[PDB]
Amino acid sequence: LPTKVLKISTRKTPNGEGSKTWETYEMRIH
Amino acid sequence: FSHPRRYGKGSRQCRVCSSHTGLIRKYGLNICRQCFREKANDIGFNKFR
Amino acid sequence: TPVTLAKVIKVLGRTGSRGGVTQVRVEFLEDTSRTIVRNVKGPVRENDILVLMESEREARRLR
Amino acid sequence: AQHAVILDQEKYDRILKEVPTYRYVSVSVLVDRLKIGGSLARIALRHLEKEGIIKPISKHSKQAIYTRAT
Amino acid sequence: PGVSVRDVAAQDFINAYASFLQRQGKLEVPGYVDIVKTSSGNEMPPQDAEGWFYKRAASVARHIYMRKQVGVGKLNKLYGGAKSRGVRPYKHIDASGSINRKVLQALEKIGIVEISPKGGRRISENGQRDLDRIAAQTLEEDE
Amino acid sequence: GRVRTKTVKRASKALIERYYPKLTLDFQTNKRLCDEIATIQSKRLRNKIAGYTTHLMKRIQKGPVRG
Amino acid sequence: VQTFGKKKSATAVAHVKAGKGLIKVNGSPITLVEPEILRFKVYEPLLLVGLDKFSNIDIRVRVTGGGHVSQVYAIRQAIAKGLVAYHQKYVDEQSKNELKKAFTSYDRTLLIADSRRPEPKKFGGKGARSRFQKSY
Amino acid sequence: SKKRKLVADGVFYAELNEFFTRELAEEGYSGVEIRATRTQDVLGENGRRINELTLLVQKRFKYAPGTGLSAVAQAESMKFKLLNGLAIRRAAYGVVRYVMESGAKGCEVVVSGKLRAARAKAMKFADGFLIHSGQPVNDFIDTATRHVLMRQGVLGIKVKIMRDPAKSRTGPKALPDAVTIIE
Amino acid sequence: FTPVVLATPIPEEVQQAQTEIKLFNKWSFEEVEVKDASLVDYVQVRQPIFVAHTAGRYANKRFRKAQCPIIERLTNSLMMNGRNNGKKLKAVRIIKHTLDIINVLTDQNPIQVVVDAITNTGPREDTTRVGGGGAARRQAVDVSPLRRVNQAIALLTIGAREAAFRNIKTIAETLAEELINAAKGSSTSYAIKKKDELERVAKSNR
Amino acid sequence: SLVVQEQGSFQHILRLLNTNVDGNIKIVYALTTIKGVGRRYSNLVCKKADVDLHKRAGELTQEELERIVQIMQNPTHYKIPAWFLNRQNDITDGKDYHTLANNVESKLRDDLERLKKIRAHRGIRHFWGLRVRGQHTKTTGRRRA
RNA sequence: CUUAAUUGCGAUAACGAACGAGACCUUAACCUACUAAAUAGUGGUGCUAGCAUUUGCUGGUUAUCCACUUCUUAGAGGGACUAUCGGUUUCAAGCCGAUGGAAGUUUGAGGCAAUAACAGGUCUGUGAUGCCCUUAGACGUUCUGGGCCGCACGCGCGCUACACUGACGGAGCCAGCGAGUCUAACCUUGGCCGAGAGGUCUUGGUAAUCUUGUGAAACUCCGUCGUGCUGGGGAUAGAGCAUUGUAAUUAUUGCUCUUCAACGAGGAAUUCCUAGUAAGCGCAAGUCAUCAGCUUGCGUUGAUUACGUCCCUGCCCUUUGUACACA
Ligand SMILES: [Mg+2]
Ligand SMILES: [Mg+2]
Ligand SMILES: [Mg+2]
Ligand SMILES: [Mg+2]
Ligand SMILES: [Mg+2]
Ligand SMILES: [Mg+2]
Ligand SMILES: [Mg+2]
Ligand SMILES: [Mg+2]
Ligand SMILES: [Mg+2]
Ligand SMILES: [Mg+2]
Ligand SMILES: [Mg+2]
Ligand SMILES: [Mg+2]
Ligand SMILES: [Mg+2]
Ligand SMILES: [Zn+2]
Repeated sequence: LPTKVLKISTRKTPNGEGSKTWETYEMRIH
Repeated sequence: FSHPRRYGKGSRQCRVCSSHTGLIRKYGLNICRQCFREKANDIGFNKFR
Repeated sequence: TPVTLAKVIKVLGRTGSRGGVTQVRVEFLEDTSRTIVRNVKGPVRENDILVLMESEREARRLR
Repeated sequence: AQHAVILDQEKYDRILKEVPTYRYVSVSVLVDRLKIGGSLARIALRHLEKEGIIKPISKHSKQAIYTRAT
Repeated sequence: PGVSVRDVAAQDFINAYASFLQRQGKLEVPGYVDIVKTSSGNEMPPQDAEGWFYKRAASVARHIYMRKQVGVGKLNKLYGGAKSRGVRPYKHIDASGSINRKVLQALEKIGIVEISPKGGRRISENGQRDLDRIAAQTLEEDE
Repeated sequence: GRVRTKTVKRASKALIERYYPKLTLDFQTNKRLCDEIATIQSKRLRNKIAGYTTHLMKRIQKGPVRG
Repeated sequence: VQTFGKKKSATAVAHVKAGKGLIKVNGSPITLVEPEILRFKVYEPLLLVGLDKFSNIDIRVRVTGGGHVSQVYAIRQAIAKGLVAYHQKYVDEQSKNELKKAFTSYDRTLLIADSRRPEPKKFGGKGARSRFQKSY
Repeated sequence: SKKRKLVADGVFYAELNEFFTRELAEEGYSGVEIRATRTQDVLGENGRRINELTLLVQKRFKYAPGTGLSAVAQAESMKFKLLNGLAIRRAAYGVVRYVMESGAKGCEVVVSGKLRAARAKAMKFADGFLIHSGQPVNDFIDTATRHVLMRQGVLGIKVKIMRDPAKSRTGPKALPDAVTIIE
Repeated sequence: FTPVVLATPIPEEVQQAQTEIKLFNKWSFEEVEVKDASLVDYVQVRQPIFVAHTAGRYANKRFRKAQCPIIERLTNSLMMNGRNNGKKLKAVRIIKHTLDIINVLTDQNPIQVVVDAITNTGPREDTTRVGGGGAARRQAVDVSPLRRVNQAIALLTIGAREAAFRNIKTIAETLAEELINAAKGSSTSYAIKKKDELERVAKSNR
Repeated sequence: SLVVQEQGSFQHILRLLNTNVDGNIKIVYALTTIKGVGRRYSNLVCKKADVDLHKRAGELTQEELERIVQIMQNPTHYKIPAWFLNRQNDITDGKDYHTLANNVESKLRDDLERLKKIRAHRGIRHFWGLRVRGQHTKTTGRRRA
């Protein structure tokens, strides 16, 4: 089967200061 | 001592905080983003690229 | 707008404060003992062909 | 509004005696030689398209290309 | 000479054979042609005034012929271009669905198409007739 | 650039300090030689671990070398 | 004897065999192209080569993906990687060797499955490499 | 669904350990799998804790009447030891004294907070060989981090260990640098 | 001229362009003559393209930038202004559009006069400047080969759309007598009205 | 079309009910230049008032505008549906109206001075000169005058 | 010297080492190969629809048969090593070409990440929180209503543009990335009412099956308006119909008609950028009861130019000076 990645793009910081850096976690099913 | 609060953000609360802030209503988990990454890897959500 | 020519031999180096201007050693076909360095704004490299407007008064390291 | 309303039979001769000596004329060239505007003559140049002394080239859209008979 | 509508390409087949249902007499238009716009995302009407749909119909019969059923939705998704939303960006607006509804109730009003089992509109045996009728006559005219 | 690390080379010198008899004089012929005699945990490392043993023997005919 | 034709997201599964004669693109034959400008682009897999006797062709090509241009390359490569693939285990070789020679002296992405693919978007930026205008 | 499902495999798998280093910590918890440090006080007074909340596992979580080489076990191994009271100077070297000759490559322990109320002590205690980093760390480390709540200024540990890649016990057999042959 | 069709409609007005006098897709491609020594090997012409849309890997490296036809490289030097960057098919339609306009005046075959219209086009010498910081001392250097093609194939659009802004005449309707002007060395064009001007700094700075 | 001849047929610009309507531009777009009628409006009125809009109001006559000047002075009669016109449901007589003339603002300041006549906040703001419609008057429309 | 790099050649009072970089890991490509399927895609048959009609054109056949692994997808793996040969090396380390070519900027793009820092941001994420302040006319929690958006004004990320490579109008019709409903209302085909907004009616779909070929847009083919601020422009502004929601007033949002403001390519400045890049285009997902001119991504279309230097702005390594060590 084709696998579908589950992606949750959330910004890396709790507050709203820094550079606007994001990061995508994956869930890889099969 | 209560009035209609059916939908919206006052409706949904964080599982770990009841924090109405930062909700992520994706995949039926319902936690805020401040909150999630702390409890991230233990769900099988990892980082590859 | 007059006439004359020369053309390329082999690259040596860059100049200009910004490193844009390049000058390099090239040669004239007829009477082949002809050679002196010369800067050209555009891109050159081994065996291209020059274009000027005067015959011979060369430039040197652009400060 | 500036020049060329719809009428001018005043020097209507240039309809045909236009196309040679500068081989090329086409769609906007209509407004070139101190003549017209472009809304009552945009459709003009198939009067001689169907008969005369001129030569076909193109069938684009937004365009035109034509020189006289050779 | 071995002819299919799927052997003559885009508006060759539709912007000329609309002459034929241009030519089928029965006016069949519910009283709003010259006075509509074909979709929500449009600022001025079609331009063939007493027409534009004597020619729109064929595009319906165009896509329906070639493969199986299409429907109400799948033909709002074509004529909906980029909308001048105002001073906001463009979008894929959705084309009209009501003119695309007696696009069919006035389409069998000459009988060319049928309806579909899977939910839709499948090309009819009489539909296969006429479009293979119309395409076999246009080529022996010009090259 | 194009310049291999020390684990590419310090291995490549430890090959032929006692294994002067062996090897070939080029890459394809030779690269299933390198899946052969180390516990290389990378298809791509021994891939390039032959790209450096290239010239150790390509200029075996132009002078033995360092160490 | 079958192949693919790939420029981008558009992959033209290229049927070829000694078949029927048509020049199809998902739909209708060479009839229905309609760039009508770049119409001449799929016109270089069989013109510096034999011009015809292809009533025994399988020139079905379905370009599902890409775009109008994405898929024009996809079918001339679909033909390339499938016409040259006819004379590979079906018919003589020294005309495959001697007209894929005529391809590559003019090669325009024929049997070259194009290595060039898009780049992901990097956050904090308009598209992939561009960024937001710097504020001070 | 299936997406909203395999998440719920894990997001149920998650809140558990929120409920585990809260209730079974003093009773010596290591990790769900139930990995543990101490293991009687998890059962209870022959029955006091075994079922005190399996009976609450249901009447909260929709059920019915009837259905030292790890850091997360070592970052609380002796997190008690601090809030009970010892020197934070030698106690920390004890744990990296401990695991290191347990055939283990590398270990590292930090304590962050107010030793004395200032811009706050952050001293660090290492020992051994700690690969970091690339992919070979996900394989070879364990690190835990537990907030320590003492009466004047919260502090916090960040323990790290590493598996001896030689006696690996699973997966890769050594560092991906590995080189060796015979003379 | 090999007159044959196969089982699909081939108007043979097409199987004619190349197993004949193999010309352009519609123009005599062989009397293709360069009018200058400034730019040979640096304008590509011959071999030809049928369509000026070879989407090849020609800017991958440094100086493969010009081994595709000058027909091609000027395709690209036009489609810009943001509104039409990208969008290559609005360009190559017009090049094979007005390539016809060139075989009109004194027929002279369009692409013969194209490289005749890189005679007077880019610069003979511009004058780069010296570091300093001040009066902008620019000591003159003569031109290199590829920037009397490249910035000649750019000094043909640097201000060539300024005669299409809120005015009437179409884009393609232009270049033939900019073409001949660059082939004739005129008084009114851009590409020669501004190389002479790129050398109002001409024989002053040596 | 083609050669249409004519010497003085066309009374270009010709006053369509107190509007200067110049002739060189087509009639459907010449009444853009008329109040209360826009690009769409003169496509309906000039289409069911049965005059082929391939042409110019300048050329036409004093006649074929005459029945445009009525089929929209009261479009409620012959084949003009009930939303192509400014003032539906009038708002005081129900009788559907349209505002055309040097009168659009003489009706677009009829109510822009009636809830400006009864203490409605939705008028107060274009009275004070600000963008009424819940728009951020902070960053934009600052000069405007 | 050289490299993206304390990357290496070399030189050497160093020698041999470990961390960092690298290796490692994810992804976008190619395999005509083994391993593969009405959930994928293609021929083909008991046969069925239409043009020409000595057999092809184009299909149709949701519990009608037969085939295939080329496409797709992806299990196991293969393959790029700068391989080979030139140009320049010095002795090399290597850098600029060329052919092979699926693949030449580390193959492209990323994930990780040393030793140390800094009163940097978050108590407005945490049932993380020391200590204080507070704890019954409460700063706790709630109910009602308003406010964060309020405009002589400056500024920052932006969207719609100034129009003839354009706008309007048929129309050809091309993606890829992706999400979706049990104590329930999520993804809506397909009907049908509608001017559209929307209504209504079923229906498929817990999802390679249905929505979905998300029949996207730029686009583009065919027409149209001939350069005013004119329709370019859609701002302000009036009137009417809907959709969410106890609740849309200070327009949530949409569709229709009238309105039609600058703006005529933007000063001093300033940003981003080297290849499927810039840029244009629209699409999903997050947000979401609702609402994009936002965000994270995505593919369609695809250039110019350099494949270089310190001139500016900055950073790193040496040398040097110091009365600084709070540096
Ligand atoms: Mg709260
Ligand atoms: Mg359009
Ligand atoms: Mg508009
Ligand atoms: Mg600034
Ligand atoms: Mg400032
Ligand atoms: Mg690394
Ligand atoms: Mg701080
Ligand atoms: Mg705010
Ligand atoms: Mg501003
Ligand atoms: Mg619906
Ligand atoms: Mg407006
Ligand atoms: Mg935002
Ligand atoms: Mg500097
Ligand atoms: Zn939370």
